[PDB]
Amino acid sequence: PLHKYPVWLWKRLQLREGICSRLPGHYLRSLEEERTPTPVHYRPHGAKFKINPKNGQRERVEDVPIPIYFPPESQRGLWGGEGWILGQIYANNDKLSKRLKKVWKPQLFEREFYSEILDKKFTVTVTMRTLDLIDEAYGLDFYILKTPKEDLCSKFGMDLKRGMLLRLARQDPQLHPEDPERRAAIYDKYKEFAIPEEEAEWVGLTLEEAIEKQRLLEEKDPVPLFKIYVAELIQQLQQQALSE
Amino acid sequence: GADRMSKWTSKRGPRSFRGRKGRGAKGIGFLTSGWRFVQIKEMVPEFVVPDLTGFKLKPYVSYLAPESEETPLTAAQLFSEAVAPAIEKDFKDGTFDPDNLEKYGFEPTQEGKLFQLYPRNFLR
Amino acid sequence: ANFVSWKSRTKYTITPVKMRKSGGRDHTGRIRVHGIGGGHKQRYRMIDFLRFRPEETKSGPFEEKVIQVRYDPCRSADIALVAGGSRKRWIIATENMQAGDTILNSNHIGRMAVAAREGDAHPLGALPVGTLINNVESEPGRGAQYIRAAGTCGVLLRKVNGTAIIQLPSKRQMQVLETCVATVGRVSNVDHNKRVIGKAGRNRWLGKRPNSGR
Amino acid sequence: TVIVERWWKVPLAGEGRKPRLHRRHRVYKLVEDTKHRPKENLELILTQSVENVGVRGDLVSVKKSLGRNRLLPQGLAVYASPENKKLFEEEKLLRQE
Amino acid sequence: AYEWGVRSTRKSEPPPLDRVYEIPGLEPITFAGKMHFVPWLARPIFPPWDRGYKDPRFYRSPPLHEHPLYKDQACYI
RNA sequence: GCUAAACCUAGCCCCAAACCCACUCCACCUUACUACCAGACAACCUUAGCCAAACCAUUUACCCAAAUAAAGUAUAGGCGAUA
RNA sequence: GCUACCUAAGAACAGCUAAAAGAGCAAGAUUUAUAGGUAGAGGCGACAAACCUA
RNA sequence: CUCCGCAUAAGCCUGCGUCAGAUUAAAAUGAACUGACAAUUAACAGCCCAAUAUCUACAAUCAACCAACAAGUCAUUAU
RNA sequence: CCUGUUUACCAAAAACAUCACCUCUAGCAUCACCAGUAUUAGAGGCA
RNA sequence: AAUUUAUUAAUGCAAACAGUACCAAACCUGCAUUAAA
RNA sequence: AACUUGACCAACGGAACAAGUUACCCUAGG
Ligand SMILES: [K+]
Ligand SMILES: [Mg+2]
Repeated sequence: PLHKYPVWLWKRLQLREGICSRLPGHYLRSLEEERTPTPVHYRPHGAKFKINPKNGQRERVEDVPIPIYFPPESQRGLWGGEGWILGQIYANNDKLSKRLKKVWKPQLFEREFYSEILDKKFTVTVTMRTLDLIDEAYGLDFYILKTPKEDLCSKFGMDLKRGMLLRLARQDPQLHPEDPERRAAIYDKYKEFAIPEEEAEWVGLTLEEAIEKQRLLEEKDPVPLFKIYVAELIQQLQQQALSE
Repeated sequence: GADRMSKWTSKRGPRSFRGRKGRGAKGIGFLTSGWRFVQIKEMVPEFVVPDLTGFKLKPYVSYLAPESEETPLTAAQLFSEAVAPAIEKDFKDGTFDPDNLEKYGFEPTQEGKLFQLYPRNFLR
Repeated sequence: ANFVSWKSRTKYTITPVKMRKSGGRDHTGRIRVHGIGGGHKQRYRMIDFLRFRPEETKSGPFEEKVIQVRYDPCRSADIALVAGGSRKRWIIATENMQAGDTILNSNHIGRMAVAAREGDAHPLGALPVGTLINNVESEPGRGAQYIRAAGTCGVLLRKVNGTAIIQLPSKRQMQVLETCVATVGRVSNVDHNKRVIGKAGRNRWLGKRPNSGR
Repeated sequence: TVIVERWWKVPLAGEGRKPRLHRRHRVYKLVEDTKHRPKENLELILTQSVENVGVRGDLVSVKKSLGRNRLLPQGLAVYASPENKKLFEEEKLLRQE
Repeated sequence: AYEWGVRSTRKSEPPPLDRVYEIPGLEPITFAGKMHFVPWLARPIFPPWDRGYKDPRFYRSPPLHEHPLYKDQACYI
């Protein structure tokens, strides 16, 4: 027999049932979105169309991203979108030559980064691309806030975004407790990224983390039926007294 | 060659296996040094048997009995028969107030009770 | 059950410690070194190689008395039970170490070369130039790792600018700081090499099984 | 950053569709490695006297390694942001005034 | 000085804590609510547990110095 | 004359349509189906070879969202097979 | 759970020459029970290129 | 006739006890097959132990004498 | 050039192992070698 | 035997890194070069 | 650039490019 829905749609159907459906609409959208990450390991085509040299005809051209493998270690650090490239190469760049397995790994470094919003120093593993990206963003706090989830490619980076975003949303006085004037200055510089605290809480959470967070919120002790029946009897008595 | 299908029991296996596995009897104590067994009186179930002298109910019921409709008890029915009368009287007298639910037998928590309904801590 | 090293004791003691043979296998259970297997059961005696180790409260040079010198199954050299203060420990025995002898362990470098006494432990810098030494350490306080086998002895060729040059039993120069303690004299069992195994069976007693390359 | 390209062409997938990639489409050739490129200077606005450019508020093109390791963490310099440029510009104007 | 007790036999060092703990103002979502371990949630930090009563068969004695009869001067018995 | 022979149901197949499952009590990750003691092990990483080339050495297939048509066309390819 | 090797902790071995203990006739490079380890691009092998439940 | 036997361990799991049978062994009493009924009772054995520190150089061999080498199954105290 | 396993067995033979012998590599510790340190350890040959 | 060096070690270059004119730690990643299996 | 040129591809209708050995042998039919 056949299934009612294609097997590839079963995942989306899960989000329409049970605890996943009750998750915030804004959070669910983040999961549904499939934005294309910035090209890192390949050179994108400049235009939609190109002139074929062999036959001199205008033909459509499409950008096909290279599959990038992200090891678990990368999630702790910030690799700026870089990852392992698992593919194959031709020996001596000759098609006739044997096909050889090849892996291209990035160059990782240990660096210290200071977050103005979080007022903390972090030791994280980064590539040269991450350092360049931070420079173009004029600071870590800008790089973390500006970069989308698909570009960051880091669980730690998305965790930092929730940290920074929540402080901006909550207007936390914990930042620079002794200097309120300094605290206001930092908050003013990042006012653009400030989003409501409600939405900021679900930023960067995984589906498992979101489900657990929603389970705790929903989790409540059952109400004794003694309290429920008492409210009903009292209401019935009051209405009976009113009619009398 | 070993029999997979048969039920695994303490009769099977070597001396170590046969000693460790039991037949489902509940433990009534612990083992001390020298494999001495200490029996805890409280762990031993105490049978609470009533006095049946002068008791009119017998194992069977006479066939000359009016058949009645089956009405399983519910939480609402118990409330209407055990808790509603007291609240109804107090409401007319105005003494009733929500803060005093315990007066009618409400238990805010089960902690500190000998027989706790949830989690059940007493045997049938 | 997977391989667990027997070398788990954390507190020093002179009581022989039960050992577990490896059979030439590493933690993976696969043979790494061939020809190792079986043999007589052996107990390990924790040998103290930091000769100059004063007691917890006490400090500075101290003396020890050689209670006993006995055979050791875990090494070619003989060992000596030495008692100083309220502490006993196992050390490597010199060629002429004997029961009842008193030995000195000092970490003081004299203005000149102190008289060389067999079984004593002074800093290399203090030891006279051209003296047979054993149980030498590469770094101050590291503990003796060299010239520990039976009958082996290195010579202190020269002391230059706070360092000492010693000849290892393989006739190779070694340079260490002058504050590195060492033991004067040859190691015990100088006649170890002379002994003939004689019988193939004896090799099995020593825990060495047949090893066929091809 | 290693940049690669495919040996074999990938047929067009069409609008709103993703290419079907066969085993041959995993073969790559190394187009370029970003590390093997002449380094570029990092533009910074100094906030303190430095042996090279004591002049506070002066745009400098220091080496990326030097600026990242020392000037930026220690607070000697700040990024040449459009906002930062305006702030220091006023001081250069006010000082003349 | 040779130390006794090889590393392989010593208790394995604690795993590296989740980085969400480093971030100020963030509460790491852990599996403590589930009452069991899951690999996709952060490990909870549990407060030291005390039985709260006396159980002879599971008794733990206080630190040696806290003992009432502890003395600074040693006695040789 | 024996041995036997004979039977028509049990169900099953292919579609269509609809997105399925499961807490009496008790037991069950330890030697599963074992009432009752200080845990800590934690998951993520190109499918491969090969149908064929009458050998084999690059080379062919198994998924990504509309039947049909454009079209076995453009195009790729020891420019061979084939795709 | 066969077999090869190994680990842990066990067990067995009459008499006869009998110094020497040794497959001498009839206590060892012996035999053996239990549990564990090494796995096929491998393991193990006093190496037959053998054995690793045909 | 004895080649064993009895017991324990391991393994096995009701597999020659009673009753009945039209089933079964060469054998229409036997029965190890079928149906029903019964049975092996703990003292043997298994199943053990509060914490922290600390203690544990001297083989076994009738263990004494004479000996060795392959260097050895056997132990605490304090609170 | 000692004895030990192996197919065979009265067995012989060869093979392998191995005492001795020989060359080869290695100056060191917290999972094998080894809780060892060149009189050591490993890898070979040995008529 | 041709094919290959993906693999492992070795070296070089670049990469990363610092200091008093001129030079610097191995690891790590990328690209070469002989070897090994 | 073009016009053109080039393999003793001699196993010469030419695979772009590859040897020994198996008396331990494995598979195939005759
Ligand atoms: K049985
Ligand atoms: Mg008993």
